[PDB]
Amino acid sequence: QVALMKLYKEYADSAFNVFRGAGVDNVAAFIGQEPDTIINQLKAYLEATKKQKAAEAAAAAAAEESGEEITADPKPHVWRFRALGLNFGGDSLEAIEHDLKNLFAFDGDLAPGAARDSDTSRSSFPNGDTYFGSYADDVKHGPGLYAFATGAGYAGEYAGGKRHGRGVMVFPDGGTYVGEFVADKFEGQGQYRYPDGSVYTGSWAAGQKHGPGVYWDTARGCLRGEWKKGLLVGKGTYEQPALRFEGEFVRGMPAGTATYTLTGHRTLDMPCFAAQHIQAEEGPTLALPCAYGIPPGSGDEPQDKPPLPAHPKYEGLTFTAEQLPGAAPDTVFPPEEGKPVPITAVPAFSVSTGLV
Amino acid sequence: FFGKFLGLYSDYFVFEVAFKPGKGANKFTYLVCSSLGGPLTRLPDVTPAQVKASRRIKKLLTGRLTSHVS
Amino acid sequence: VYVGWGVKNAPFVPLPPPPVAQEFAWGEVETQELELK
Repeated sequence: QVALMKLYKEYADSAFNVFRGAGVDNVAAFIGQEPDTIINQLKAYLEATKKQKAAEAAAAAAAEESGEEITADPKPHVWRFRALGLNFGGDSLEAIEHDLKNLFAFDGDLAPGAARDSDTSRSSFPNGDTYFGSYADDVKHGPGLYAFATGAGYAGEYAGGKRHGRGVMVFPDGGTYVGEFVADKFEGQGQYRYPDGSVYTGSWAAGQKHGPGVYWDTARGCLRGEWKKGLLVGKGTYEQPALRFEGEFVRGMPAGTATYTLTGHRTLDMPCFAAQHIQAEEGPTLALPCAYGIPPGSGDEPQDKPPLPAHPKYEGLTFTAEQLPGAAPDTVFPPEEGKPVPITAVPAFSVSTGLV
Repeated sequence: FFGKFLGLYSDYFVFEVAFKPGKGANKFTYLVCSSLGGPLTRLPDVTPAQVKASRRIKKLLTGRLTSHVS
Repeated sequence: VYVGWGVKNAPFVPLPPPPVAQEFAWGEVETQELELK
């Protein structure tokens, strides 16, 4: 005792339209193309979302300044008809309250039974997000594509209704991720590119850095180590052309024993003071044991006490060195533990070449 | 006469002149020489960026002006 | 007058490695879903 015929709007800013912008066959070829291409497409989507938001705000303000209204849909769209005929044993509309919603929302291969399943389907949500991809057993599964209302996007694999497996993601701040997901968060190998230009290539767990990774920062220096719950903890090395710092880290802050290895680059071409150094096959590198220090109460793990040393001032951070330095093997930059370099404008340092 | 700065390969005698951008900390101009009576060299004007950036390091001068710093 | 090396007389703390950037908040980027049977 039911019938079926449906008409709807399909806005130009939705996952399906983002898909059609690519000259590929299916979703399995969309998420299969080069990652940087997917990044470009999702960034284009983000820019489109921002432009639409700005235009809507401006038009609303302008129409309100005259004291007048709009009473129209401010978003570009197209109308469509869905050729669907379904029968529902439920007598009143409320008895089909579930399946009705699917009709209003799912827009894929439906059925009077449960377990929405389709190799290609385009669903929409009450917040404005839109999904285009494969379904399996009432939830998202397989290759998919997601467009958030805020302009964030995702083109990877799904499982259990959440991101799972290989994936590429772009966030509204401009930060991107290419790697592996587990249950809607980062997990395993992943490369994240931050809005500042710093790249973290490493291991994640529960959506934060965890395990060994390499972090190239805006200052063009690579920080290695082993993060744990987001913060670099334990033995960590930091590198710059003629510098290397190997030391303990407590909640990302250095604290404890360390070793500074520095080369004298300023005077590599000025004449030497001793004729022993002129022909010696060892460079002018030093090495100093040292230690950093943190207020006592801090350094614990939250669940008063003095605060940690913040970035600009590092108030409370102390440094003690009271031994002599000693000779050391010459350093090179960048360290091969960091290649391939994921940013640009990184110099190259040695002793037979100096700074380049 | 401002003073003398000791370097590794040479030194800096520093004179502060007034010349008959031009205020704040650039009111004066500074000429340096390696030896008294040698050819002088005018130092550039100071910018708050490089003041703030030198306030974070601690270096010995090399006595050569066209040398890197950090 | 000033005669010297140019070095200040203060406790010197070398600059730590610069901060690491955080990521976007997950509470505002999360997959939605339709109702279950």
